Amino acid sequence: DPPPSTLLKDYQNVPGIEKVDDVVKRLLSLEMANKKEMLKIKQEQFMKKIVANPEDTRSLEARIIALSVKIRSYEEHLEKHRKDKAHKRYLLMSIDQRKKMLKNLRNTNYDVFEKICWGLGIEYTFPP
Amino acid sequence: SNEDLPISMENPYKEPLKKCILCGKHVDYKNVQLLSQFVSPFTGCIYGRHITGLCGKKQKEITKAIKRAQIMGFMPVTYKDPAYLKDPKVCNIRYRE
Amino acid sequence: RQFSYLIENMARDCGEYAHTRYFRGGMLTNARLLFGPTVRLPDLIIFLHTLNNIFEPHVAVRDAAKMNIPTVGI
Amino acid sequence: AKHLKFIARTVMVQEGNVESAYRTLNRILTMDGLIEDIKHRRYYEKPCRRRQRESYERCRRIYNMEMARKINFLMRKNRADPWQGC
Amino acid sequence: PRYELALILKAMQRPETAATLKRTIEALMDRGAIVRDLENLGERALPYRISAHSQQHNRGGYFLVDFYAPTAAVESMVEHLSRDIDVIRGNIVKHPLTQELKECEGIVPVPLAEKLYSTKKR
Amino acid sequence: ATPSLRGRLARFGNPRKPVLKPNKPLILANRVGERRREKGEATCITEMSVMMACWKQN
Amino acid sequence: TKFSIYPPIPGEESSLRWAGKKFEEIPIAHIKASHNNTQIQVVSASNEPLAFASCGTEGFRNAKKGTGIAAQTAGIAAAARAKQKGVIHIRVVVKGLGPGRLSAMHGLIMGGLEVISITDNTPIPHXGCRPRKARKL
Amino acid sequence: YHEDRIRAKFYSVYGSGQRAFDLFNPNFKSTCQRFVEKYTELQKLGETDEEKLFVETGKALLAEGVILRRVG
Amino acid sequence: REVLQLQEEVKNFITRENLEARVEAALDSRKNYNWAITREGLVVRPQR
RNA sequence: AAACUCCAGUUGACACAAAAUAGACUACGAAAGUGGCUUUAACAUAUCUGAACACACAAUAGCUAAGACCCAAACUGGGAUUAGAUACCCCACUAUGCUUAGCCCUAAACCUCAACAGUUAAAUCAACAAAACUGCUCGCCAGAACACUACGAGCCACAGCUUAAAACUCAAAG
Ligand SMILES: NC(=O)c1ccc[n+]([C@@H]2O[C@H](COP(=O)([O-])OP(=O)(O)OC[C@H]3O[C@@H](n4cnc5c(N)ncnc54)[C@H](O)[C@@H]3O)[C@@H](O)[C@H]2O)c1
Ligand code: FES
Ligand SMILES: [K+]
Ligand SMILES: [K+]
Ligand SMILES: [Mg+2]
Ligand SMILES: [Mg+2]
Ligand SMILES: [Mg+2]
Ligand SMILES: [Mg+2]
Ligand SMILES: [Mg+2]
Ligand SMILES: [Mg+2]
Ligand SMILES: [Mg+2]
Ligand SMILES: [Mg+2]
Ligand SMILES: [Mg+2]
Ligand SMILES: [Mg+2]
Ligand SMILES: [Mg+2]
Ligand SMILES: [Mg+2]
Ligand SMILES: [Mg+2]
Ligand SMILES: [Mg+2]
Ligand SMILES: [Mg+2]
Ligand SMILES: [Mg+2]
Ligand SMILES: [Mg+2]
Repeated sequence: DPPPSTLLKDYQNVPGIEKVDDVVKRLLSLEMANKKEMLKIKQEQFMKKIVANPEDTRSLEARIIALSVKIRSYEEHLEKHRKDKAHKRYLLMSIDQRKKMLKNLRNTNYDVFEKICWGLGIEYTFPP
Repeated sequence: SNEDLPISMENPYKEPLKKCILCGKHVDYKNVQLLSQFVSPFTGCIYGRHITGLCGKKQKEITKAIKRAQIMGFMPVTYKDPAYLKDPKVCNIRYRE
Repeated sequence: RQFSYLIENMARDCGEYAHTRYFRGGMLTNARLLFGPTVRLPDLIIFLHTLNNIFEPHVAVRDAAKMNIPTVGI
Repeated sequence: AKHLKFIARTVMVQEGNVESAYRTLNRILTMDGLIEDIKHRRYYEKPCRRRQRESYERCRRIYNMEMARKINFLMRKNRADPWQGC
Repeated sequence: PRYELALILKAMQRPETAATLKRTIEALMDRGAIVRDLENLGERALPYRISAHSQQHNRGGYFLVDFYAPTAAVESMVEHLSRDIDVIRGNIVKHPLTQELKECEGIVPVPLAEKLYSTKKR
Repeated sequence: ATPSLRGRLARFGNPRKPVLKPNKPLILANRVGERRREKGEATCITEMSVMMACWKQN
Repeated sequence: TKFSIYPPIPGEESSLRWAGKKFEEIPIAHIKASHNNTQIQVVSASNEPLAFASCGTEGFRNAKKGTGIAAQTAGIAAAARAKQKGVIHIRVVVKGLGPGRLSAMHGLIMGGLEVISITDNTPIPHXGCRPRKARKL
Repeated sequence: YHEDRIRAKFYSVYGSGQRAFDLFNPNFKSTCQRFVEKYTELQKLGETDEEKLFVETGKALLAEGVILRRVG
Repeated sequence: REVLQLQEEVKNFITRENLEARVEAALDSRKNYNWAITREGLVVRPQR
């Protein structure tokens, strides 16, 4: 997880925010924010680390990253709420969709596919 | 050709869409005076939208604010506050006739 | 029922016939059984109001079409 | 129980006209729907029956309002026959 | 995020109310909250009788506390308010000003439903 | 104002469940219901009770 | 001025006085019109019982107990006892939609008690206990 | 038509004219129509601003003596 | 612009140094959120 | 009639049950379902289709262990009715409806109307119902009854669930 003092993605590039009061810094940080802001930062870090051209969002390489962040969030939610059948279905479908995207990416590049797999830690397993 | 043929235009005589009395104004659960205007003075029941005259969105906001105010101790439940009985009447309902 | 008097007067002046009252069933498709075996059907029917009093098409136009009587209708 | 007394569903009698006061209170309860609610709460109505009753009442309300609107629309044509004899 | 606390304090004297308000705000600060402002709605009779902490309350003092707190401190503050014996009622809600008001153009008319039944003559 | 009817019944284009399930078609008829007689009840019970009360006392 | 159907709330400084007594000082007449009985009890403003009457106490039994004539007879008896103890004006609180809901008030008026207000206190659960099952009659 | 904008504007501001419409006369000219004609004539002259065009049309009617009673 | 606006509002926040002053100021002052609406759609403030 | 009479009425204190009005709203969810208040987490997929058996769910009812008592209530007992009344009516009280941990995997689970994209053209069109069709794909169906059956097989289910026939009979069934 990113450090709690990390600023939000919306305010990470505004000029003059690097020199403000400590109250302002913690108001605009991840500490006083919901879990969605942390997921957006995690998605941004994965986009910078793994793939090039972060502007593109319809690319098959960015859809996998976005779905992987959602998969991790669902797993964290299910870690506490083990009786949430609806989210359990959402997690399973997200896994199936990610595997489908991996299959297409493997048949399309097999080079950025390896880049995605090692960057996110995902392993492509052939179904029985 | 001829310049007297009708042209393609949007209706210029069209009147602006009607707006509810609460349109554009914030509804707050702490505004007990405003919330009391949409309840029955004798039973405290929330009036329907056909009586209040509000839109769908404002009727929902009024209902949520009333329920929140009643459960948090800002508004009576079984009757309307007597202090607000002299407020302007904005509901289309008549009990005595 | 607003121009029945006017239309009947027009028929009198021009020498032709008019029917501005209730149209009994069989005045055209069964005219021989009512007027007589040797009755002569009209050669032309002019409708000034093709709709009856219930805002529906008159039955005379359908009967005229059945009997092959040309119709001039407003 | 925890609310103030004699503020809810209370109607004052004017000039000893108890009949008018009772009718006014009964009309207030009927308009607010309390009278019908109490009558239906004597026995427990199963949710399937409650949904069917609500659907029937909503359909009846729509038909009655539409019929009433047409009657008010056509009531203008209740005048005497203008073209008598035609 | 930004939360607002609606507090109903017991009808005490000024020094007791000030001490209770100071204790409540300090508890919020100890839970990592930045108290934006403190408001005084005033003292009024409760709409209904409230029995809390073995006390029957008919009049109370309504107060508002606006603050920014992390999502993991609201539950702790609620527990603290419950244990406090000078609080008749206390509720923490998302601040109304956080949610913006979407523009409304007007009450669009609803066209009457048509073609619900076939046009065959019954 | 007449309650809305769009998106209420079950048709071939309605995705949602039918809000209303009418047992008869929602079409205005060419008639109205006949007037209902009033179910009369007892009358002058108060006067009868007063007379019987005085009979008991006398 | 205009007659106020709204009750004279004790917070309000109403000038309406009945025989030198304010609205909050007028004794209350609690009427419980059940589906088979009508119980009437007159109590002072300080919750002190003064009179009590019902169809069973007046002699009506079984189905006869729980009619309009039985309800007004109980009202007359309750009013008579109340007037003996010094009751003139009454605030009527009715609890129930059973028979004799209005006949009980009529009996009180015939007894000699003047009604100044009518209040309905019928218990209406807001989503409460589950009533008994429906009857297959 | 193009003049429908002018008619709608004159029916909103300055309201309906005092003169009652005489639809029997084929050559009837109402106050609103006269305002439209003057607005069209000034448009033919070539004024750019629509607001100034509307004001000038009102000025012309005032000079001609046409009564202009605004609803507001 | 939001950051700049928030910068000024921090100066008015309640800290552990002015907490007593803010409490006393709150106890002296009053706040009213009540206002009624009319059929015309006008806000009627409670002039008291 | 039986029952209560440790009863009944006002007032005060007073839930581990259920959420009047809003609701004349038609929203959310894949479905089952979801309508008292607050907070947190959260509502899959940049073409579509694609599994009764793979996986994850699935009203009510039912089972195994630990808890709660307001009310309702299978079974049971009493009272009444009846030729009989093991029912309909009245009273009382259990399992059960609640919570926690596991199970069973059923419904007239139906809006009996598949998913995706598109149309209003003439023969639109057996009848009724909620008008008639086009392109593509999956599932299913083909006389009644035997039969939500026998056997086999699988299942935490052991009076069960899923799949599911045959012999005999009829000229009907719908
Ligand atoms: N059963 C397999 O291993 C398998 C392999 C390839 C394709 N399929 C596809 O499965 C469908 C069903 O085939 P069928 O009619 O022979 O089976 P079926 O419906 O008779 O089922 C019998 C067996 O097939 C399995 N099965 C059923 N549907 C399946 C599916 N969609 N995917 C995988 N397994 C399935 C069942 O679990 C069972 O083991 C077809 O569309 C077929 O192309 C199945
Ligand atoms: S019309 Fe604007 S909120 Fe109702
Ligand atoms: K409720
Ligand atoms: K169905
Ligand atoms: Mg039917
Ligand atoms: Mg007995
Ligand atoms: Mg409701
Ligand atoms: Mg698929
Ligand atoms: Mg198959
Ligand atoms: Mg189940
Ligand atoms: Mg169970
Ligand atoms: Mg019980
Ligand atoms: Mg039990
Ligand atoms: Mg749980
Ligand atoms: Mg269902
Ligand atoms: Mg089916
Ligand atoms: Mg399908
Ligand atoms: Mg079965
Ligand atoms: Mg079987
Ligand atoms: Mg076999
Ligand atoms: Mg077997």
